[PDB]
Amino acid sequence: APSHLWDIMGDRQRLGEEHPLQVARCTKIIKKYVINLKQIAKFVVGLGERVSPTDIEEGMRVGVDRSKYNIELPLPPRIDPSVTMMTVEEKPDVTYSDVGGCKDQIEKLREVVELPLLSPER
Amino acid sequence: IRIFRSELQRLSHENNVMLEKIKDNKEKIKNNRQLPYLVANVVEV
Repeated sequence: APSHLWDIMGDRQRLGEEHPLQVARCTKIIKKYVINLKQIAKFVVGLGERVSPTDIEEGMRVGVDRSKYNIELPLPPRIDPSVTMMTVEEKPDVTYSDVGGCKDQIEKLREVVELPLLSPER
Repeated sequence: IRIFRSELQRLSHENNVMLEKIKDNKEKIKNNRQLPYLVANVVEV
């Protein structure tokens, strides 16, 4: 059912010659951008159509077109590691009141961690 | 006397006519230059 609504855009978001982009990283910036590919190949191009001159930064992954290389959209850096994506947890089951006792070792951790996050102006 | 001074004035006029042809050739060079240069390592001169 949800696939039928996305097939209408299939005449644009699919058959277009833009989307087949080659991802790479710009090694050198001259304000001419030296960009190194994943195949151990480099080239030099300029800005794109919607590309802003201040968006491209030194040492950032920048996707380019597959046929005629041109900067199209920037991408966040450090795309290689897949390991740290699973290190972030969500909603731990242990709550704040699960630690037994009134011991002051609890008060020391909340003031050095929870306090500056909740009340940074204190 | 007038012959020596006439050849020097017409010399700059002939260079100005050829100057427009060189400027047209420079535009052809700029047109022949495309953004990707790739990269090549020069191992010998």
